Amino acid sequence: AMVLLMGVRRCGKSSICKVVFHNSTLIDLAVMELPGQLNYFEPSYDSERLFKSVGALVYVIDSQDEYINAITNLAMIIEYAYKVNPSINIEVLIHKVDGLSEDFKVDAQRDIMQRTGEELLELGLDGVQVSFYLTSIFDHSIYEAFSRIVQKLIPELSFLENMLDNLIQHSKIEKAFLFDVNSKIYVSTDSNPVDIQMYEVCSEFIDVTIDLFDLYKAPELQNVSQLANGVIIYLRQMIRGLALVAIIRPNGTDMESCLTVADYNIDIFKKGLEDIWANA
Amino acid sequence: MLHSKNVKGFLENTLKPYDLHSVDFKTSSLQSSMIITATNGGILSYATSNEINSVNNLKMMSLLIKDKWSEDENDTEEQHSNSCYPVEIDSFKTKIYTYEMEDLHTCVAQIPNSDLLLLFIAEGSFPYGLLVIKIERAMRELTDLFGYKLG
Amino acid sequence: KEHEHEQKLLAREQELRDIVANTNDKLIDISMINNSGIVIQGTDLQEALDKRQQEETNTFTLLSKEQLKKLHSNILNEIFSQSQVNKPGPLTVPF
Amino acid sequence: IKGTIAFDTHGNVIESTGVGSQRIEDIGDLSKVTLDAEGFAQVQGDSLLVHLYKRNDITLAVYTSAQ
Ligand SMILES: Nc1nc2c(ncn2[C@@H]2O[C@H](COP(=O)(O)OP(=O)(O)O)[C@@H](O)[C@H]2O)c(=O)[nH]1
Repeated sequence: AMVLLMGVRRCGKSSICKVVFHNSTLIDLAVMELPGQLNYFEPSYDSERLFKSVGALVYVIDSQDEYINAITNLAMIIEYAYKVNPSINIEVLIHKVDGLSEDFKVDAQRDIMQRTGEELLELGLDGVQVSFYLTSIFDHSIYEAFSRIVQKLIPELSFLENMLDNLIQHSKIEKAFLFDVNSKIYVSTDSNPVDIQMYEVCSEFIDVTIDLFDLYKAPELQNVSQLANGVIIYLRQMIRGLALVAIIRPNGTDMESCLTVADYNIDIFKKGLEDIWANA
Repeated sequence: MLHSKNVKGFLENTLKPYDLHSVDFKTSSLQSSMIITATNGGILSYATSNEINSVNNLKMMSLLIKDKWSEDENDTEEQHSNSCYPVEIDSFKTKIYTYEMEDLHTCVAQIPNSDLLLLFIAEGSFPYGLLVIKIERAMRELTDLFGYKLG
Repeated sequence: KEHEHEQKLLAREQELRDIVANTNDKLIDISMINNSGIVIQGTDLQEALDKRQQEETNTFTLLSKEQLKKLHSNILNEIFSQSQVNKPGPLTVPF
Repeated sequence: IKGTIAFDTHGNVIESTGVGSQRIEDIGDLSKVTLDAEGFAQVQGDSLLVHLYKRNDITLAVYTSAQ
C-alpha cells in the first residue's frame, strides 16, 4: 500500500513528508513525492505500472493560492488514474488552512468539492468518490488525514475495531489507540469518537516514551503514567512498529489490581494480534 | 526502608525442597514464593523455582489469594475451621489459611502485627502439613520485618 | 481464479471471526476476579475424599515402642532442620 | 514396615510413604481411635497392623504387615 503524493510546486508536500515521516501495507513506507506542474500529459508514457502500484493517490491543494487550475490538473490526473485502475482510493488534502476562520474553511471546502464534482461530471467519470480533508502541519489535522488514508488501505479494519472494543469493554478503558512507533499515525480505535484532546495527549505520551527511552540506551516498550485523579495512561509495543496506547480509568478501584488485569488482558490481545498478520 | 536483594535471597532459599534420608521421601520444590501486601494484593517481591506472562499470572494468582484471604480475615463465624492453623510466635498472634487452587496447593500467612502477607505455592502432590511447618519456620526467621507498615 | 480468491476471503472471514472469538473468550473482568470461586479451602483429607468420590464401615479393629519413639522424633527433627532458613543479611536497612 | 503417614490433630498429611501414600482416606476414621498415656496404639485393619504415636499433637501412622 504505497501512497503517492502529488501537487504543484511549493504546496507543501516535502514539508508534510518531513513533519510526518521524519519528525509494505501498514508501516510508514518511503512515500513518493511528485511535482506536477501545468502541462499537457503524455498519453501512456510508461506510467501505467506506477499508478497500478499505488495503493491510494493523495493530492495536495494550497488554500492560500488560487486553486482552480489545481483542481483542473487534479481532474486531468483522475481522468486516467480511474481509467487505469478502478480500485484506487483518491484523497485530496486542503493544506495551509491555519489562518482561516471556520466559516471560511467550510465554504472553501464546499467550493472545492463542488468544482471537483462539476469537473468530473464534465469529464464523464462516474462511480468515483473523492475524499477531502482540511490539513495543516501546525496542528493534528494532517495526522488525522493520514490516519484515515492509512485506514482505507487495511482490509482487516472491522476485526481490529471489534478486538479493541472487546479490550476496552473488559478493562475499564476510556479510549485505546493502536498507534505506530513513527509518524504518530493511529491505526485502529473503538466505536467511540476520536477525541482531539485525548489524541494529542496520547501522541505526546508516545513522544515522551520514545525520547525517554532514547536518552538511556545501550544496556518491548511498556509505560504506565498515572495522573492525580487516578487516570492512568498505558503503553505496550505491539508486533512490528505498532504500539498500543490506552487511557484507563480506575472508577474507584485498586490501582495495582487494575494494572494487573489490564496487563493480562493486553497480553491476551497481543497474543491474538500475533495470529493476524496486520503487522508490517 | 527495604532491601530487595536480601528478601529475594530469602525467597530463593525458601524455594528449597525436602530430601529425607532416614525415610526415602523426596518432595518437589515449591511452584512459587512471593511476598504480597495486605491492602491491594500486589507483589512486593517474588522468586520462582525455575517470563512476563508467568509474572502476570503470578500477580493474578496473588490478587485472587488476597481476595479470598480478605473475607476470611474479617469473619469470626465458623472460626474453629480445620484448615486454620493460628500460631503465636514471640507473643505475636496470626492466622494461617490453606487453600486449594485447581492443581496447585497455595498457603498464605499474614506477617503478625503488620500489613504484609507471606505466600507459598506448590504443586498438588505437595503435602499441606509440610507447607504449614515450612511457613511457620519461615515466619520464625522474619522477626526484622515485624511491625512494618506501608508508607 | 477470482472465485478461488472469494473462497479464500470466506476462509479469511471465518478465520478472523474465530481469532476474534478466541481472544474474546479469555477476557477476565474484575467481577470475574472478585467472585472467581477457584481459590477454595482444601485439606489433604478432603482432597482424598474428593479423589475417592470421583474414582467411585469401620475397617479398623481395636486390639516396637522404642523403634517408633526413635523414628517419629528423628522424622520430626529432620523436618524441622531443613525448614531452618538463614537470611543472607539484614532485611531492613536504616538511613 | 510397609509405610508411614504423618498427620496432626487436623489430620492433614505431613508425609505419606509406602502403601499409606495411596491409603489417605482412613485418617478421618483413625481420628476417633483412642490412645494410651504414652501415645502408642496397635490397631488392625485390612489385614495390616497400624502403629500410632501422638507427640506434640501429631499422630504418626506406621503400617506393618499382619502376616
Ligand atoms: N503555514 C503553513 N505553511 C506551510 C504548511 N505546509 C507548507 N507550508 C509552507 O510551504 C513551504 C515549503 O514548501 P515545500 O514543502 O518545500 O513545497 P514542495 O517542495 O513543492 O513540496 C514552507 O515555506 C512553509 O511555510 C502549513 O501547513 N502551514
